[PDB]
Amino acid sequence: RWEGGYERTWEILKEEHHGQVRLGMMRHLYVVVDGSRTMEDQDLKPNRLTCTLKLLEYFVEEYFDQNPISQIGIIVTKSKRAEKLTELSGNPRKHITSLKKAVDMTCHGEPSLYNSLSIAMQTLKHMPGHTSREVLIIFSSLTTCDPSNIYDLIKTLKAAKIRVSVIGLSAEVRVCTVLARETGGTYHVILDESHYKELLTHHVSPPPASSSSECSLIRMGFPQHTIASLSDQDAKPSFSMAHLDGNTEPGLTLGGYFCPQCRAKYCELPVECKICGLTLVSAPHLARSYHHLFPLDAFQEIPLEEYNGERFCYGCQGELKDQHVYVCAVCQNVFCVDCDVFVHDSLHCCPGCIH
Amino acid sequence: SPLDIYPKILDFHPVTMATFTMTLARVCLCPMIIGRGNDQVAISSKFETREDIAVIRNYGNLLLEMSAVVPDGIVAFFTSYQYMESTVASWYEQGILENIQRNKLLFIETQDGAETSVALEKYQEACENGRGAILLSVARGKVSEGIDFVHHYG
Amino acid sequence: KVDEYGAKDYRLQMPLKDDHTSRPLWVAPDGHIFLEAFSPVYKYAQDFLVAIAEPVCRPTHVHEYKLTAYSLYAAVSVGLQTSDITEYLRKLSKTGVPDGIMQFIKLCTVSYGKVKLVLKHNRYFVESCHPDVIQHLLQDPVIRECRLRNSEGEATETVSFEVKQEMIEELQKRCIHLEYPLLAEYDFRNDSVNPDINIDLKPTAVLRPYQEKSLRKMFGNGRARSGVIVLPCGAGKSLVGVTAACTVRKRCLVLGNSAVSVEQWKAQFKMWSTIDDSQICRFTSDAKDKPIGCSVAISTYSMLGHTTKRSWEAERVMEWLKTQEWGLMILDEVHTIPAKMFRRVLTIVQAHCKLGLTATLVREDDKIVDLNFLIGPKLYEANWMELQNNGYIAKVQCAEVWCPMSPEFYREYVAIKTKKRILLYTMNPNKFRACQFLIKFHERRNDKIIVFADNVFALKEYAIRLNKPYIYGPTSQGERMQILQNFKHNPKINTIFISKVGDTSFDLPEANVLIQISSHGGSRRQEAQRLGRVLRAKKGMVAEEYNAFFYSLVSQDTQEMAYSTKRQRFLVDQGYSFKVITKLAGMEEEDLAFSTKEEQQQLLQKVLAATDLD
Amino acid sequence: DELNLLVIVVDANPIWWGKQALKESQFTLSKCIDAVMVLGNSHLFMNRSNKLAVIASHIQESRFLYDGKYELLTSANEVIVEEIKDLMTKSDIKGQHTETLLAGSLAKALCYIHRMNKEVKDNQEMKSRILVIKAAEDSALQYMNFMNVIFAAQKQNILIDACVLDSDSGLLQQACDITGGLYLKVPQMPSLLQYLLWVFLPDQDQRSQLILPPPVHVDYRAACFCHRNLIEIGYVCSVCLSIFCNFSPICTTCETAFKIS
Ligand SMILES: [Zn+2]
Ligand SMILES: [Zn+2]
Ligand SMILES: [Zn+2]
Ligand SMILES: [Zn+2]
Repeated sequence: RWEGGYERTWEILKEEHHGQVRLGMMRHLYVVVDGSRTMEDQDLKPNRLTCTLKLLEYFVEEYFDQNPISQIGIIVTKSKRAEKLTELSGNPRKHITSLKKAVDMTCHGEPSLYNSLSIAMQTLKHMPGHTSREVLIIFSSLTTCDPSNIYDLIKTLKAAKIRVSVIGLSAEVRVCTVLARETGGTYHVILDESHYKELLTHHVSPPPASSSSECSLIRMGFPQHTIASLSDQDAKPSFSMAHLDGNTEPGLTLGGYFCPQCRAKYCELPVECKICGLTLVSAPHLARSYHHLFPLDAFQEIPLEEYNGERFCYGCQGELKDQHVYVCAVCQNVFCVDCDVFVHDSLHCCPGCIH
Repeated sequence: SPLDIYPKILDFHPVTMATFTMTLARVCLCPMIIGRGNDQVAISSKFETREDIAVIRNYGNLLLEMSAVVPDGIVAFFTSYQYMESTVASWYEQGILENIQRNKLLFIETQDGAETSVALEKYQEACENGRGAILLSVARGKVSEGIDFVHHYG
Repeated sequence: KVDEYGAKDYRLQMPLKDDHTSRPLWVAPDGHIFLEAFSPVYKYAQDFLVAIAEPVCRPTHVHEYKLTAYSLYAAVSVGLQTSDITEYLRKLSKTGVPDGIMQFIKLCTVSYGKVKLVLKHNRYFVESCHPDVIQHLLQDPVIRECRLRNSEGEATETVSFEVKQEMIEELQKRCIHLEYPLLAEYDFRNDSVNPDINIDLKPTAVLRPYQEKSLRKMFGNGRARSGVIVLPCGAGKSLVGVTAACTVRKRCLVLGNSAVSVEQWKAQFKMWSTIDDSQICRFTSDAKDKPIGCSVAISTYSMLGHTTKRSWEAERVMEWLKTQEWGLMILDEVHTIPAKMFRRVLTIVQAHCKLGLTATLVREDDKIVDLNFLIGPKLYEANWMELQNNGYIAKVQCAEVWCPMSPEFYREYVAIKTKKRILLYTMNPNKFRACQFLIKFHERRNDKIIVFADNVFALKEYAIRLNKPYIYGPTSQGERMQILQNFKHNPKINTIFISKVGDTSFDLPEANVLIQISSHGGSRRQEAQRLGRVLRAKKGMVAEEYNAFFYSLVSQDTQEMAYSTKRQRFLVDQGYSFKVITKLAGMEEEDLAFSTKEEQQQLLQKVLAATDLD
Repeated sequence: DELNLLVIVVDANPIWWGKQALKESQFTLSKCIDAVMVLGNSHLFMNRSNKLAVIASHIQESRFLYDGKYELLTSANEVIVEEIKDLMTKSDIKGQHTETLLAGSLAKALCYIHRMNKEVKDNQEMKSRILVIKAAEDSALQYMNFMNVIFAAQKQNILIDACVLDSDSGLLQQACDITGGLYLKVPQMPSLLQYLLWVFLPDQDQRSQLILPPPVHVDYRAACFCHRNLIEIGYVCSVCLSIFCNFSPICTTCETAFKIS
């Protein structure tokens, strides 16, 4: 009955560090990726699968950058089955290649969290107690099929002291919430792609060590890059043990890295020696996680008008024109917003404190 | 909601009649009204319009989307048992109900409380076992009387 | 004033004001108005210009509308006065409004709403509150002949007078010459002579915003007013007609081109209207129903325009119709009305409100100005690109595929200067191979293929060679319906050849691939209408900007090029673009007909066998 | 769009140059400053898009340095000449600290690079490299901060080139190895400028086609904390990552007893 009259004339009118606590020095991380029909949804452009795997590659990059002594295993739960997409190792290149291959996969079926968790538990059953057992699960669909009781698996994980953290995509799941809370992990929910990146970056950082965490004196070796010269009579080219693992013919390299314990030859580091089990590392790899030992505390924020001092940043000599000034606790220097952000995020050290 | 009807019904004068408004630091409730279907069909539950197949299909589509989106706990209250049974039969004939069952498991109460109690127990166990469970009851059935929901149930 | 470059120097008469960005309108004194779609005030200006101006061009950015006396009268019938419109123009015109444009509006607005025509007791009365103009109209000898007089020859005497029904149309042309257009106002609620009809709107009916807006424009002040509405094919035009009929609820008459359209309308009313089926009758030559109790009638122009002797029952139906007073009448494909026989139907039928619905209005015979008085001003015409963006209609992907002529064909093409030359370029073997490749491509793509070919012989030859169903002149109705239903459902059949009959003689099942081979010769309205009818919105490809595919096979260097360019004029005016494609990738890999030269030579023999007689 | 920034860090230890002046050798600090200024002038000379950032690393603190001659180059040089004389005239040794504040200057350089990169137009890409010249002895305590600087630079993918004059520093060797930068000791200090031009001036992409001296082998031995002696295989703490040659039941650094049955 709206047909009586209609006019728009009036519309035409003029107008987060914890305390000094022990963390996960040794990490055995397994990533669980759902492969159900819900992964084809376009919640994150273009779809969940592509954005999720790109963020996974970035996460692996950052995780290996900050945790040289960690390990990564990739599991995809598809069609109510669990498939170990990538073997547990420390190579970023293999993980990136596997993720790129999995980018063009097919998402079908339903997730089977029980089977994936069972596979992870079996894999991490034989790991040493001092090494931390961490599991990350990406849950797209809100429902899963389990051939057996999952609470028994929860008890098994609790007895094995395995930490599991889940980042759901649509909404919170009570069973996953209980699992994460009991295993000591953290449960989160994706708000957007930026929040996804934030959660992944937060999970890159080592988790605090619980009271049950062991403290054992592990022995490690640090070989040099033994390079042989063909002019020398002592130049023995030999195929890399890791390169023997592959189908392509291994490269006969003149020198490389030899195990100090059993003279095992490897072209890639830091990798634990396969023969004697010794972990062959390098000094920068150990020092790569030192910043976690001494986190950089947040500086005091005082606006420029309230700060009666130098108008030049101590970090970049830039004239302080920003509305906020960040002053250190120790040396009480002057840093602009950009320098303060970079120091806290990446540098983790104050220039005056060094001075 | 009406503070004055009860003194009239019970024929007495309560000394104090105060309603305690709820203050939330976090908005835990999202009451929404959806009277327009996917095809913009006017949604109603009048007995004249209860037999409309279009409203049945709109309800089926809404239920399917809710199961595909909302978490495991789903409860749907109809107006009468006979209308609910007719709608369920229509959905089964339409074939939408199969997709709804694929998304989340389906549970429907009946007249007998004993079998209804077993159905409710199965629904709660499915909700606690991570598999989506959907309950279909009537506003005057036993569910609205003495059945309470935990956060993951409601 | 004209510059040496051909542009008319309007700088002197258009004093610019500094409100450039805020004001989005340019008002040229020629009557053309330009609007920028990127302006933040586009929507308000668009709505304002729709009522007051007739659209000319609606491309992506800069839209051009035109001002006509008919547009001004339509705006007045909406209920907008001169002052508000002028103020809004000034608030939107970048420069000063020319006085001649202002004077033109002043002249038109005052003369509007003066003369009123009322049909009561099968008598037409011309009335006005100003007898001075009425007395002045008595002077016209044409009016004197048109004005009803006594049987003795004496003319009859708020004062009105009866008018001869058979002289109405000639009077209407005289009103423009008298500069006093008729006012087609209907007592939507005040009618008492014609009883209502128990017909309502079923809840399944939904009115899209543009549909409701057009209906509200039609129903000025709550009163139904005769007019013309342009709706793209597949925009629920039949739904709009059913909605208007339900709204008026008075005696409703609908006219269609063929009985197929009649059946479509009957199904629509059964689909949306609440009227009883017993009150619905079709005045068709095959399916006959008694006019008694027929609350809503659906008929065809030929049945009413059958000047030759009809059936005795048809005589009774015509007598009942003449006796019956029609509050509302509905006309489809208004572009067909300017024909004399169909125009006579308007005189035959006594109806109060007459609304015409169609997809196009560009008659190649330019017989549309007189049509403004046959029915009324164009009430509304939706933006096709806007409905594309809104997702109401499929976004058509249009291509012009150039097929070089075979030199032997081309030599004969130059040889013939007569009408026989059509068969030369309409039967290009290279065009045949291109069509075969496209058909294979879309069948592998699993799409519905509709091949439009005006020439009967060419269509039959193509269909027989490709072993596909063909539709032509006779097209026995049972076989036609059988083939259509096979096409809709049977996956084995997805390529249908349809001759000229596919425009309006029957409904076209929804498809996605439309290939046009043969042209009428420049029927820019007919082929555009048929294209719009063929392609409709398809689910699944909604997100993509190209969900509908249309291809026109044009013989290069032929007179077909000029015809294609003239034809696509209207579609370009509608913002539709046509990309020219010469080289078809994948043809060389595929094996197609007429691969060898003598095959094309044999086809040339076959075509030349069809001489000028055929 | 190639915005190439060439960061120059100078070992401005007064002790080493004072001793060299006492030696009355062919090379002096003035020659080093002139060579640095010439290198920066050539860097800005190669392309307008190229930018220069020069910071002087003195023991007291780190100073941001920046007639037939180019006017802008003349102004920049006179600015730099003003800065170095200003520092040297006020260069007062007050304390027993001798190691150069190497890490702090690098941190300031990284912060400046980050600031400029934020100011870089998004239509252009900013390749950044840092050149450091080593004259005096290396610093011991700055090891943790030096490693942090290396990690941050590798995260931001900034090449770091170290130039040795007299004293070799394995820390600089490892820094150039990790960062991919070029490390070399110049024996003829007066010829030093050419080594900057022949090696350090060309960009890494240019260096690819060019034939370059082979990289020096770099070692990564580890010293056990209880005696700071290099070893092959050692026992690493699982808590504070301390290295112990002899098996211990209790860690000395994090004060944690090892729970071994
Ligand atoms: Zn070994
Ligand atoms: Zn700064
Ligand atoms: Zn500080
Ligand atoms: Zn320790």
